[PDB]
Amino acid sequence: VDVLLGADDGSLAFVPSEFSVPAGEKIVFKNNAGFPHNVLFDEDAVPSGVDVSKISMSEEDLLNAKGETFEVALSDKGEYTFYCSPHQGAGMVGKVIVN
Ligand SMILES: [Cu+2]
Repeated sequence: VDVLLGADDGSLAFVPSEFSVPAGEKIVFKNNAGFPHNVLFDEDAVPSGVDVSKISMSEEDLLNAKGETFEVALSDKGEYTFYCSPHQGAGMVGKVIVN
């Protein structure tokens, strides 16, 4: 399933902000507008047993063009918070429920 980075109107949002997927489904984050963006998972807001390092971009890796993607597939059930490193403090945060 596709998650946009930036809304069409320039808002600093993941689109959608909240959604659910079955365990293992691919999640494709797709750069849209309002650059730069990236995608990390918060070590303090993922299921016990999850290693964020292997599902997170480097903070130093920034997406600056429309249509670039970052794909992950989450094996473990429960709630994950993802965020954009440059825009963390502007509210560009989202939640995925893996079921
Ligand atoms: Cu961003």
